[PDB]
Amino acid sequence: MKLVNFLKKLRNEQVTIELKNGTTVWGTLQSVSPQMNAILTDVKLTLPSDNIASLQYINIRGNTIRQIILPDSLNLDSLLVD
Amino acid sequence: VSTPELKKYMDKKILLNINGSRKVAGILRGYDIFLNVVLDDAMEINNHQLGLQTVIRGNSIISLEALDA
Amino acid sequence: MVPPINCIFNFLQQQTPVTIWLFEQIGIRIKGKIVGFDEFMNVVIDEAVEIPVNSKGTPLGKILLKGDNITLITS
Amino acid sequence: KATEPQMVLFNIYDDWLDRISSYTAFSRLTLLLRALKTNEESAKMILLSDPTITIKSYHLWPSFTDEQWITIESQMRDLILTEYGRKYNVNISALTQTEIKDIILG
Amino acid sequence: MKFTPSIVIDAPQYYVDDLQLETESMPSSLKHLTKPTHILDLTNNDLIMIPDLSRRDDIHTLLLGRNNIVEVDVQNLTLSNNSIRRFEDLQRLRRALKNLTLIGNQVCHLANYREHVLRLVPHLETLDFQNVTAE
Amino acid sequence: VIISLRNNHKIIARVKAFDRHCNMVLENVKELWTEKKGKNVINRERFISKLFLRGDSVIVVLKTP
Amino acid sequence: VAHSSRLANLIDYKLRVLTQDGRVYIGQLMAFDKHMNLVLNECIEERVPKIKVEKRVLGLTILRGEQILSTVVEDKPL
Amino acid sequence: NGIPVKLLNEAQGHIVSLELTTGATYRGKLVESEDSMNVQLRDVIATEPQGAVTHMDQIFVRGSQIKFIVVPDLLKNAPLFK
Amino acid sequence: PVNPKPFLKGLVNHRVGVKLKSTEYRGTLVSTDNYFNLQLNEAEEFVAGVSHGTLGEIFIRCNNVLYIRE
Amino acid sequence: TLYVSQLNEKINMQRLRVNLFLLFATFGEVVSMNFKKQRGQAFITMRTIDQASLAQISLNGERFFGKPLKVEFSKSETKTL
RNA sequence: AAUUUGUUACAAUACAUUUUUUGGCACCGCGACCCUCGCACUUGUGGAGUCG
Repeated sequence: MKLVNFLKKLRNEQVTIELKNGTTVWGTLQSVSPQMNAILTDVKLTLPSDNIASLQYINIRGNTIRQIILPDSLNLDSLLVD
Repeated sequence: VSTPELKKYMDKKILLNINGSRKVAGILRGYDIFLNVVLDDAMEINNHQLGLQTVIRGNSIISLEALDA
Repeated sequence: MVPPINCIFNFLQQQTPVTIWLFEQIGIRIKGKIVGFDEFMNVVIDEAVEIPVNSKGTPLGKILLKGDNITLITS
Repeated sequence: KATEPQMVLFNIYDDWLDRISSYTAFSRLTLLLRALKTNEESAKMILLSDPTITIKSYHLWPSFTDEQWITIESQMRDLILTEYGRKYNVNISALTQTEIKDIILG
Repeated sequence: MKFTPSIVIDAPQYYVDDLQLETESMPSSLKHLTKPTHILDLTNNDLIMIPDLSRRDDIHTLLLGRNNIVEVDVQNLTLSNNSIRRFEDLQRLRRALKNLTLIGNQVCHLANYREHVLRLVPHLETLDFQNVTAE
Repeated sequence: VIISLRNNHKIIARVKAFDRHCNMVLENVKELWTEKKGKNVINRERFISKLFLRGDSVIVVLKTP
Repeated sequence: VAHSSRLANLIDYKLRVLTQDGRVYIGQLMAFDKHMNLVLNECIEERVPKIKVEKRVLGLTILRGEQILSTVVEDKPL
Repeated sequence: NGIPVKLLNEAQGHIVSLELTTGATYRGKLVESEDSMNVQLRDVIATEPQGAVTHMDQIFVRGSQIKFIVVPDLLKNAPLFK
Repeated sequence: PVNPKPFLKGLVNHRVGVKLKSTEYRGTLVSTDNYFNLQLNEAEEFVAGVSHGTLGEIFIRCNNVLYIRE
Repeated sequence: TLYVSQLNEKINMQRLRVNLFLLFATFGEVVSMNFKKQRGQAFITMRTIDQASLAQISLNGERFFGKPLKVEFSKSETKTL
């Protein structure tokens, strides 16, 4: 039922994240809240035609995150099980 | 949960600063927990009144700055 | 005190010239007669008329304007 | 979804007989099923890469055009060579064509 | 008493009267501050050269009072009471800087010291607590 | 299926997950927009393998048979 | 910076903070919220006009989470 | 319950500063605050986003449209936190 | 007497048009819910009163809606 | 705390305070208003007392933004102290 | 010459329609002049005139 659960299950994944203001964010999801507040590690902020800015730790808010670009290899059906 | 304590402002003329850099005036007649405002009508800020009484939605209110002290 | 819900009810009972303003939209307004009432600010308003604001008149039918984008009422 | 023993008929070729001869159609069947034996979900991703081309109700394989079926034959074909090189640790650039055609055929 | 990572980690950290770190012969290992300070106070130490910094994007104020600065390898730089002796040694500051203080340095008594700084470091607006004027 | 979005992104993709909020897990993802600083006319689109999506973004989803 | 699990566990760390308007609040997180509102000990709003960093020292600030975009760690404690 | 809310409540009496979404800073004696940051303030100045300032009596503000609130630094000391 | 939800219910399997937060729409209503999300068939996209394209089978998200009309 | 007066009151408040901080940092780890009453003055507070005394003797009459500053020990103890 | 048991307190393990996280998003300062010499805890701080 819940995508929140799925999100929670996705742990330690090196992923890109896309915001409502279009910022591309390359980082390892250490955790996510019940309300989609992403907590990243080894983070890399780039804009959508300008230079890059890297950071160690970023807690991004749930309302901002438009699209979390998932990893390359992932078994989705399995994840979707309760 | 708690009621907006606007009993001080009851039956006084207030500048309801509203969404999109607009304004409203008028004497305060009522309100609720969502901060909707019921007020006896006045102008939109040169100036022109519309309506006899008016009801402003909660979300729309930036501010309700008191004209009278 | 006169609550908003009560006011709305009164308006409905009356069937009077209501002129609604749009949230985050200056240029347009609505003008009609209140028919419906909801728990939220949403209502149905038959014989509505869209208005371009003075910085004329335009054709429009029966409409429910959604509660979230309401701003002003008068009736 | 079958809880009871029964016979069921299916169609491999969808309609491939019009544009494609049974020889080549069964051959591409064998290749596709080899990648389904080996690559699994990636070979699936080659099918579902573009969802705008959908598998029909009666049929099994999603319906492409001739050039699309050819390019799919190229990708799917090359998959077996890639996985060969990965697990067997034998570079493709060291290989003789007889071995490539043998492995792809089997 | 090397400027070390361990040294920086136990150093008084506070909001000054900006985020400032309270601090040695050689400036090194600044990486460990993690670019978290607006100001770094290196007063009363024995540093010889203003050099050895990692990339520090935050750092806007450097208080380097009473050290032994004799050579130079950022908006405010306070170098009062150090050892800069030749006008040419101040040349590296042209590549930075709005508030500059070089008082109590031998270089101060050199003929035309003020005009030299103004022409070679035009980005400075206040020099030695006096307004750089048009004239 | 195709999805219209608040930021002018036509998301042509294969749906995997679904919920109350209309958040979606997406495979075979192909977005469509236009990077363009005026006057200019460019039409751009990128493939992505797997992609999570947030629901406030979604305006209108549609199904092309 | 350390490798934390949550925000709560990294209380009183000096924090960079971004908000929807584009301003950058920097200061020590004194207290968190259910809705990500932040109390900041010594808060400095840093803004960029359309050039170079404009700077304003605020003090003790309650910061609403609606407007908060994302938080980053500026330095260690003390 | 929210500790920021508590702090705000405590700040009652004191001269708080207060910017909105619009970017119109106020400063004034905090008259009343609620769980939703529905602030009232007395003797309050009002800066426009562009620059110009205007004095005003008893402003009300709805927390939805509030951005950030500055409280005096005495409240840092005690005794809400612990 | 006529509330909105019942009106909405009544208007199922009938022509409707929707404006957004802006572009007009036009299609036959399939079904509705408490949240006022929509599902339509024979959707036509009136770009400010200009039918740009006919999409067909669509699902409109509630929060972007402005008003419903025949 | 030292009380300084005879300061050029044309300097903006935040610039005055930042130059004051810079100048006085040389003696040890370190309030100024522009009201009519308080303009041209400042209170500089140091952690160490020896630092305040040294500052007072060494910067008496130091040209700052064009004028010679006059320094003195403050009448009362600073709230922060 | 720490371990177990019981009781009390606190924290952690639910959902979208106005106040937070289902978004209304996207396409005083710088030249001049002159006033004030004042012991504080600060929205801001002299005044005339010119430039932005």
